[PDB]
Amino acid sequence: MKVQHDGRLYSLDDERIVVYGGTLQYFRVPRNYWEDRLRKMKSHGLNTVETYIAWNWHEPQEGVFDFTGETHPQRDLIGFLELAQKLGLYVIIRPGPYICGEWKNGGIPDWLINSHPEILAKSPNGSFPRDVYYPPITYLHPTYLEYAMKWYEEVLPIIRDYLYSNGGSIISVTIDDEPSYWETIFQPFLTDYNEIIVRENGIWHSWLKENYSLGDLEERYGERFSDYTEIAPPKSFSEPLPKVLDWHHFKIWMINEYVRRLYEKIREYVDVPISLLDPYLLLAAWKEFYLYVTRHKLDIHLWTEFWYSFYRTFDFKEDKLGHLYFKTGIYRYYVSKLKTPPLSIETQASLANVIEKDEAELLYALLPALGIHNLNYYLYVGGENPRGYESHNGVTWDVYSPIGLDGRERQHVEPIKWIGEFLKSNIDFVDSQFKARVAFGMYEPYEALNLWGYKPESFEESVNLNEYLFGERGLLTLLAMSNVPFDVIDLEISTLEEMLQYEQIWVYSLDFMSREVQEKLIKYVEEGGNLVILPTLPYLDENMKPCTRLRDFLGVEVERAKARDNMRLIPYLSVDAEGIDRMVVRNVAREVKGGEAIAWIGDKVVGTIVRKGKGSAVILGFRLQYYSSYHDMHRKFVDKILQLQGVKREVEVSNRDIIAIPRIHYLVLVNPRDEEVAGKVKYRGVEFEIKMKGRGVLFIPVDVEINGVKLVYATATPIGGGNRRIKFRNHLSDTSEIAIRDGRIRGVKGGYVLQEKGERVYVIRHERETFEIEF
Amino acid sequence: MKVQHDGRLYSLDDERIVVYGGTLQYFRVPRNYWEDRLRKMKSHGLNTVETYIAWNWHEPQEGVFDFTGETHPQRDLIGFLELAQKLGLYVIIRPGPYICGEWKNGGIPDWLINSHPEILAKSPNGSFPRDVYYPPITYLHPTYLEYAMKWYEEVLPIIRDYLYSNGGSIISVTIDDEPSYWETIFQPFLTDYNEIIVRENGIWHSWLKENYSLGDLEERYGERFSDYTEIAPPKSFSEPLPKVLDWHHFKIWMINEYVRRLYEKIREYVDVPISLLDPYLLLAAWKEFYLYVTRHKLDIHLWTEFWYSFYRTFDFKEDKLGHLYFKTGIYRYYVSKLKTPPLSIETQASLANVIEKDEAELLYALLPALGIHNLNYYLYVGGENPRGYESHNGVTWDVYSPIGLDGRERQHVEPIKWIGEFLKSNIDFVDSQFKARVAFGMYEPYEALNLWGYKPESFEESVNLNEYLFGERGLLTLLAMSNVPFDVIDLEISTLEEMLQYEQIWVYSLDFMSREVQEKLIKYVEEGGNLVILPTLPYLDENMKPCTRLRDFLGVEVERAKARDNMRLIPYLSVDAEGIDRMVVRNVAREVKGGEAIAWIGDKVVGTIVRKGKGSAVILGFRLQYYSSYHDMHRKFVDKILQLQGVKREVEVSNRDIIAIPRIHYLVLVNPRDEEVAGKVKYRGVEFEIKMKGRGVLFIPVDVEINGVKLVYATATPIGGGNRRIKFRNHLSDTSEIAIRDGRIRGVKGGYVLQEKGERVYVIRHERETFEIEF
Repeated sequence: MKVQHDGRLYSLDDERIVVYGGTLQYFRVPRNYWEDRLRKMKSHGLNTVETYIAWNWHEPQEGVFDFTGETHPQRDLIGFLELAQKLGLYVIIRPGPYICGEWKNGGIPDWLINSHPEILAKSPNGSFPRDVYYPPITYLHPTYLEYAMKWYEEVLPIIRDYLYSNGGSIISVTIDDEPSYWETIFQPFLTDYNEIIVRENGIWHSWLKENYSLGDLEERYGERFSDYTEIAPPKSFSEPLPKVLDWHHFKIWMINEYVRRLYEKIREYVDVPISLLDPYLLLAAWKEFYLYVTRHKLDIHLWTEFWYSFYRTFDFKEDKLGHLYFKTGIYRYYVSKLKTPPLSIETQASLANVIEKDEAELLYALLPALGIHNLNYYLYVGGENPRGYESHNGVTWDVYSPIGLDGRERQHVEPIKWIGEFLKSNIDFVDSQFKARVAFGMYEPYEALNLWGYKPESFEESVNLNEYLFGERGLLTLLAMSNVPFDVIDLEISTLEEMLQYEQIWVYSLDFMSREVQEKLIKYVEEGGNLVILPTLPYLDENMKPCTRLRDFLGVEVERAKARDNMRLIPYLSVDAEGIDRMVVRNVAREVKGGEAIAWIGDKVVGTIVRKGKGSAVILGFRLQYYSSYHDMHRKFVDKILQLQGVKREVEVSNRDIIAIPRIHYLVLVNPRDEEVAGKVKYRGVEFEIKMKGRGVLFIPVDVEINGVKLVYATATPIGGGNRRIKFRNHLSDTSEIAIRDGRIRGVKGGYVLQEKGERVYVIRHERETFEIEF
Repeated sequence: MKVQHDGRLYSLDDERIVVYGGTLQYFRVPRNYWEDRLRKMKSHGLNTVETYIAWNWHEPQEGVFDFTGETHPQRDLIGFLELAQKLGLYVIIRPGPYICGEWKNGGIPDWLINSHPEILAKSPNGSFPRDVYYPPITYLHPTYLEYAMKWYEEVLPIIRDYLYSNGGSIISVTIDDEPSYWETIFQPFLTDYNEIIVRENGIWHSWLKENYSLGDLEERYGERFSDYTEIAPPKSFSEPLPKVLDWHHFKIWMINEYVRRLYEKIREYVDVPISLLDPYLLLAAWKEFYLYVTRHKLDIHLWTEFWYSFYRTFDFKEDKLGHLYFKTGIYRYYVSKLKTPPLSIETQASLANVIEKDEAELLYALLPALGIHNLNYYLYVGGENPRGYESHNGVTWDVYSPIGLDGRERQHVEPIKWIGEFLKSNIDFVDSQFKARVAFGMYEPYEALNLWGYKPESFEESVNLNEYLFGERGLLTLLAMSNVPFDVIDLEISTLEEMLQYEQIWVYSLDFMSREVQEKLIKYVEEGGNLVILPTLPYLDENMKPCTRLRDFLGVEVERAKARDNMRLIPYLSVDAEGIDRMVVRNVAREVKGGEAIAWIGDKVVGTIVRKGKGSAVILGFRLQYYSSYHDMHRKFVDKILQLQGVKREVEVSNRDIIAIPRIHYLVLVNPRDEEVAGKVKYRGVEFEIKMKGRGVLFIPVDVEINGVKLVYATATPIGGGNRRIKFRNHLSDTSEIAIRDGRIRGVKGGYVLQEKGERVYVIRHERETFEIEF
C-alpha cells in the first residue's frame, strides 16, 4: 500500500521495479478493443499503461460529468482503470488540465473558453484568432483556476480510489503537459499581455518587485524608474536584452506558479509520486524549475520525453546524438539534484510516417545507456478521435503506433521487447550511475537567444547554437561521435565542488557571461580542472556591462570578429595543428594570443593552451563542429585536445566509427550507421574484437557477477537465463566472443562453440539474434 | 569517329550506349592510384568517367601552364586522358571556367581576382569580403571574359586531340558548372551591382531596351520615366514586385549570355555534344533557358544532377519523392522539347556522412524509373585536396565515396552495380518514353517567390511552396505516394495542344496569374480537359492588375481569407467529403461557391467540381498535403478526385503502400519504406501477388519479348543472360513468381522451382539476390 523510490527506481511495497510502459488513451480507442490491446501490451513485457484524462471529454458541458460510459462508451474511465488492474498492469495517470496530445484545445472545454474569454491570453496586438490550436490561456487568471480546480475536484476522487496505495492500479499522477504557455513561450513577444498581467501592479509588476530592486532594474534596463509601475513588459527586440530575458524567466515563473497550484491540489488526494513532463518545452531553463521547487520544497518528480520526427519519416541517425547526449545530460543533472528517478514518459513510437526498427532502437537503447532506464512508449495503442474533438490529425490517431487500430504489431516492437528483457535482467546496470569525467557547461541565457533566433547587432558571435552546438554538425554531436560521452552542468547552479568532480569542462561562449560564472571558471582552472572554451571569450556580464574577469585571468587577448548571419557570406577556413592538416571550420576565426599556440589558419594563431595553478585552459577562436570524412580531422582534433590536457578515456578503440559509452561493468557499444564495422576495443583492463553488421546497440558485460557466473567479457547483450545460464542477444552478428574467470562452458542452446583462444575465452556461432550458454 | 544522338541515347559510330559513369577527379587523387581506381570503376560496370578541368590547378600563375604534370604529378591531364582510353572508359569533360566542386574559388585563379578586382560582383552595399567562398564575379565583364577565353584557348586544344571524333575518348564537354551567379541568384538583391552593369546605358539599361518599351515599365513599375536611364536596379522589396522579377530574369539572361559565349567558343574546337548542368540551380526558370536557347539556336544538351543531403547522413525516403517526381518531371519536359538525351551528370554518392544502400538505391533506381537512364555517380573516387586549393572540406575529399581513399569499396556500390546490369540488358525500357496521364502545371514566377521567401503584405496566399507543394508534406509528395506519377508542364511555355495530351492537370495557385495562362486553362477545360486548381483562384495578372478570367469563367466565387505566416497561428482544419472523414489541412480554408459541393468543413463548402464545355474543373480552397496514417484519408481524397473527373489509372494495387510507376512493358514497383509490404497488383491485363521485405525498387517485365521467351510477367529484375536465358535480381524476397505464354522452365541456376499454379506459372526459390532461369 505504498509507492516510494530511491534516486534510481520506484518501489511498490519495498519491491523495487523498472517502469516499462506504453500509452493507451482509452478515450481514443473503442471500448471493446481495450481488453485485447492491454493484453498485447502486456505480451511485449510492458508492466505499465499510461493514459491522459481529458477534462474536455469527461465534462463535455459545464456541470455534466460522465466517467462511466453513460453518454459515450469511450468515456468509461472507471471501466478502463478496473480492466488494467484486473489484467495486472500498473497505471500512470495524467489528469491535465492540459494534455496537449494532438486533441481539441489540448483538453480544455469549448464552453469555458466561449463563456469566459477574459482568461484567454493576448499578444501585444490583442487577442489570438479563434481558428488557432491550443487556444492560449492566462494561467494565473482566477476564473480559469476556479474551473481548473473544479475539474481536479471531480477527477482526483476517482484517482484516489484507484491509487496503488488504496488497493488499485495508479502509481503516479502527472501535472498538466509540457507546460510551455500553450506553446507560445518560444516567441518572446507573442504572449502574455492580458490586462491582469501588464496593468499597474499586475503580475509582472509584482514579479519585478520580488526579484529585483530599482537598482538592479536601473542597471539592467539602463534607465531610472520612480516605481516598478513605469516598467512596461517588452514588446520588441529594440528593448534591452536583459529585459527580454526577464520577460522570459517571468513567464517561466508564471508556469511554475500554475504548476504549484495543481501540485498542492493533487497533494490533497494523492499519496503517490507527483510528476511533471518537460517544463517549458526547454532544457537549460530547468535551472529555474529546480530553484523554484527547491525554494518552495515541492516533491515533484521531473519526467522527460524524446521526440525527433513529426509528419515526416522517423529520422534518428548519428545527426541527433549531440542533442540526445545533451538532453539526457541536463535531465540527469536536475533529476540527480532533486534525487528522484529518471523516466521518459513519452518515448516516441508514433507520429512519424514510418518508424524503422534500427533507427528506433538507436533511440530506445541509448536512453538506458544515457541513464534513463524507466521508459514509456507514446503512443503505443493506435486510435481514432471522436467527432468534434479533432485537432492536429483530424480523424486518425494511428500514425505508425507499435500496435495499430486493427491490432497489427509494427516493426518497432522488436526493439521495445528486447530492451525490456535487458532492463529486467540486469539490476546491476540500472543501479549504476552514469560516470562522465568530461562535462559540457551550459549557460542558460544562451538557450533563449538561440530559441528566439535574435542576435544583437553589436554582438560578435552568432546565436545559431542549433547549427554550431546542438545539431547535426554541432560540437556536442562531435563529442558524442568522438566517444566523449558527457555530463551537462548548469554553470549558474553548479558549485565549484561539483565542477571539480570533472577532469574536463567544455563551455561554448558568446559575448556575455556573468561575473559569478566567469569567477567560477577561473577557480576551476586554478584548482586543477581543465577547461575548453569556444569560439570566443566573453567580455560582458548578465546586464551587458563590461566584464573580462575570464579574459584577464587567462591573459588571453581574443580578436574581435563579427560572425556572419548571411549564409553565402559565411566563410570556410582550414585549421592546421600538430598532427592535423586542414580541418575545415565555418565562420570567422579569431586570432588568439598568450599561451602556447596549438591551432593555426596560415600564420594566424586561432587556438591556445594556458596553464595557471594545478590545471589548464584551451581557448579556440573558431566553431569546432562535426564533419565526417576518411581523414577524420575533427575527431582527431578532439583526441588532440584531450591529450594536451591529459584526460585519457576509459574506453580505447582501434576504429573511431565504434561508439562506446562506459557504464562501469557494462560497455554500451553503438554502431550508429547501417554499415559493417569492426575493430578492437580496450576497456576496464580487458580487450576484444567486435564486428557490428548493422545499426544498433549492445550492452556488453565486463568484470561482473551475473546469473552465478564470473565473466571477463561477453560480446553480446544479457537478456535473462537462470542459475549458471546466460541468455544472450546479438542481432548485429553471426558470432560472439565470451571470456570467463572461474567456470567452463557446459553447452550452448541456440548455436555452438566454434573456437577456443584459450585461458577460458570462446567464440560462439549463432544463426539467430538470441542464444543461451550453460556454465 | 562520330558522337550523335536520338532524343534517348548517345550513339558512338552508330552504336548506341547507356552512359553509366562515375566522377574521378584526377587532380584530387594520387596519380599512382589512378589505374587501380579506374580499373575498379570499370569492374562496377561503369563505361564512362567524368572529370573537371580546374583552370586554377593547371594555370598556377598567369601564363604558366601545366597539363603534363611537370610541377606536380596531379597536373597530368594528358596522362589521365590517355590512361582512361587505354583502360576502355569514355571520358566526359568539364573545363569550366567555374567548376564548383568544393574547390578553391571554384576553379578560378587567385591571381586573376587579386590582380583584377574590377571583375568582382558587387552588392547594393559594395564589395563582398575576401573571406567568402566562390568569390563572385561579374560574368560579362570583358576582363573576366578575356581571361576565361585565354583558359579555353589553352585547354580546348588538348580536348580537341582526345575527342572521340579524333580517335579519342571524350564523348562530351560541359559548360561551366551549375551557373547560378556564384550561388548568389538565390538572394534577390545580393547581386550584381557592378558598375559595368547599373551605369547609365549599363547592361541592365540595354536589357530593358531589348525586352521592353516604356509601356510596359510605365505600367509594370507604376511610374512615368523619361528614358530607360532613370530606372535603377531594385535594391529592396518595397520596389514593385514585377521589377524584382525583371531583375531576376535579367540575372538569368546574363548567365545565358555568359553561357552562349562559352558555347560559341567551344563550338570552334569541338563537334561532340555540348552539355550544360542545371542552369541557375533552379527548375521552373529553365523556361528562360529554353526560350533563350531556341531564340539563339544553340545545340546545347541540358543535363541534370540529384543531391539531397550535405554534411549530414544521407536521408532519402518517401519525403523526397515529391521533389524527385517534380525535378525529373520538369527535366523531362524541357529535355524532350530540345530533343536531347536525359542525363544525371552528378548523382549523389559522396558528401553525406553515411549513404545507406537501400536509400541510395531508392534514388539511383527511381531515376531510370522516372526517365533518366544515363547516369553519372558524383563523386566516385575518394581524394585529397592539394595544400593551397582547399575550400569547403579542407584536406579531405572522400566523404563516403563509393571507392574510398585506401581503395575500399563502400556499400552503395551494390546498387550502382545492378542498375548498370539492368539498363544495359534492357534497351526496350530505355527506349520507352514516360507516360503520365496526369500533370502538374508549374508557373515559373511562383518559383522565384518561394526561393526568396517574400510574400506581399497584400497577398492572401502563402509563398511556402517548399512546405505545401514540394516538401515532405508537399502536394507533389501526396500525388507520388498516391500512385499518380505525374508529368510537369510549364504553363507559360506550353501550347493548348500539349496540355490536352493530359486527362488531368494540377495547378498550385497564388494571387497572380497571367491573362495568357488564365486563358490557356479556361480553354483546356472547355475542350474536354480536367483541372484541379488549388488553394485559391487568382485575381491578378503578371503585372498585379485585376484579371479574374478563370474565376469568372468557372463562375466560382472563392473567399478572401489570408494565409498566416506565423507557425503558431496557423490553424488545423478537418475536411469532410463523400467517403473521406476528417482529412487534416493546415492554414486557412476558403469558402467556394458554384459547382456541386465535394468537400466540407462544418457547413462551409471548401471544394467543388464545375462542368463547363466538354470537360470539368475541381477547385479546392485548401492546401491538400501528404500526411501518412492508418486511416489514409489524404490519399483517399486523391482517389476520390480521380474518380470524380474519371481518370482510371494504368496500375491497380491491393496495398496502397506499394508504389507503382508504369513504363509500358515494365512495371516499376517501389517499396519506399523499410517495412514488410505485400499485395496483389493488376497491370497491363495481367495480375499477381508481390512481397517486398525492405526498401527498394524492382523493374518487372510484363507481357514482353525478352531474350527470346514470351513472359506474361516476372516478379524480379532482368539484369542480363544469354539466348532463351534470363538473369534475375530480387533482393526484396526469397521467392519470385514467373509466368510465360510460350515455353517451359528448363533449369534454375541460383535456386529451384518450388511450384506451379497452372497454365505455365512457376514460383522460384532463390537464397541470394541474383539467379538465372533457362527456357
